[PDB]
Amino acid sequence: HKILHKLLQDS
Amino acid sequence: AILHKLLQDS
Amino acid sequence: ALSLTADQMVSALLDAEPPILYSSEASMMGLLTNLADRELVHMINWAKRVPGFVDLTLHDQVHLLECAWLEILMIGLVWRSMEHPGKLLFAPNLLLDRNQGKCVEGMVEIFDMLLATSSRFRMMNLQGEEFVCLKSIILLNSGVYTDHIHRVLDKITDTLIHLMAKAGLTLQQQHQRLAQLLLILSHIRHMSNKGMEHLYSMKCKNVVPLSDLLLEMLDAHR
Amino acid sequence: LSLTADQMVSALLDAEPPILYSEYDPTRPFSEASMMGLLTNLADRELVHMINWAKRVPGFVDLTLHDQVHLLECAWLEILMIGLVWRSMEHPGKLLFAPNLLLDRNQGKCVEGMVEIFDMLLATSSRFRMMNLQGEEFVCLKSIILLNSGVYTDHIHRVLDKITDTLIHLMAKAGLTLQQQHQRLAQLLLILSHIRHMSNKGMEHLYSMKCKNVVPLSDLLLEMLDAH
Ligand SMILES: C[C@]12CC[C@@H]3c4ccc(O)cc4CC[C@H]3[C@@H]1CC[C@@H]2O
Ligand SMILES: C[C@]12CC[C@@H]3c4ccc(O)cc4CC[C@H]3[C@@H]1CC[C@@H]2O
Repeated sequence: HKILHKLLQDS
Repeated sequence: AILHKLLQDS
Repeated sequence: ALSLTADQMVSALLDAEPPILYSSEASMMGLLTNLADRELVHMINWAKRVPGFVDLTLHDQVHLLECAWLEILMIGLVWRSMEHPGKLLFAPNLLLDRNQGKCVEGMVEIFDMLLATSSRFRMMNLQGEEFVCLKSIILLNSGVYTDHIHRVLDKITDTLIHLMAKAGLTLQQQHQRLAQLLLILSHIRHMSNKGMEHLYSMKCKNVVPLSDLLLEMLDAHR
Repeated sequence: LSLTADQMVSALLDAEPPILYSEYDPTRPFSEASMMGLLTNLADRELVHMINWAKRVPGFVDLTLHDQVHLLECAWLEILMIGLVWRSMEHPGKLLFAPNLLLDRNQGKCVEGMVEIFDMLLATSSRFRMMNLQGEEFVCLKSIILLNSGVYTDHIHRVLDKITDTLIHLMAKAGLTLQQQHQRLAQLLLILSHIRHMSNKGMEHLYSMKCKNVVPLSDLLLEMLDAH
């Protein structure tokens, strides 16, 4: 999955 | 430009 | 121009409306660009009838039309297509469904955006009187950052609000609907910029002959 | 949807990201590559803050991750640009990318095709100044961009309606007449068409730089760019 998809979670 | 002429002739 | 009432503004814009013209990868682009070229000549006449526009210098008129021409073509297309879910009514004898966009490289993405806009028009129940106000705003706004123009723009806002009040909307509903309508202009801008990128690509690839007028309009966007 | 106008404003003001510094190095002259490097390095750091700001915009975290991704992918450069234009308001003729990176149009010429975009950004800053755009209006506009730009690609529209009520509330509270309220609302929202245009041109420019190997872009930027 897109890196944005990940950043929307971590935090 | 043709645009100019169209405007003038309109 | 700044003297017209709301009703007179609506009447003038309704009176000024252009006519609806008639219509492989090469042949489809050929039909579309041929249509666009003929529509452009009528657009110039329509622009001259938008109140305030002829007050501008020739230089400023040219600039506004060069900026806005594809936005104007597109909002007209979207309007014509409103009552035809899933299709784009380019002309009464060229009603194209979504999958025929695939006939041209990179086109179906643009077809999809246009269809979504038409779908938005439907869900808002956009009225003809509102549509002509929006088309006028596009003409006067799109190249304007590049005072009397801003006064005319305020008048068209007044006219939109008048139409909503006449239709029975509450003050709160008027402001919300005004916002909804104006936000769609951001989407129309997006579509025009993508369409311009596409048209430029087709020209470079020699897939279709383009008229002198179209070539001029295209190269205004560098 | 429960939030009042004043609560909406407070929420948005509270969520505001910080102003970051660039990695500007005054020991060397600019090159096309080094300026693009500065600007894209800045964008990249801003993006991480943008992602966390978005999560604090009312209604955004209720969306699926896919929808959140899509809206941010659509609007990220519009949001960077309106932020830039806002920062630059009190600096006529200049763009305040960062407090240690304040550029005029001549410095935009350093990068091929960039000065045209500087010129548009500068004109938008001038328009904000002419309108006397307020901070509370700015944050409403920025949230509208996030929620609107990719929305056509009901919950979202209800939040957008709430932000409209909020803009009108701010204008009424500032003493604008009823007619002045809908006129200003229109003026502000028409700015969003111009911001969209600049974003589209900025995206084309960035793609151009990437395709010419002018600047190494972060994986995040490559993907944000690729979504377009
Ligand atoms: C410009 C294109 C051909 C002309 C098309 C047209 C042609 C006529 C018209 O009334 C509207 C539109 C909108 C979409 C345009 C197309 C988008 C991409 C394509 O290059
Ligand atoms: C995207 C570009 C680099 C990143 C720039 C930036 C970087 C940071 C920022 O806060 C705002 C902007 C707006 C203009 C952007 C530029 C426009 C063209 C260039 O490629």
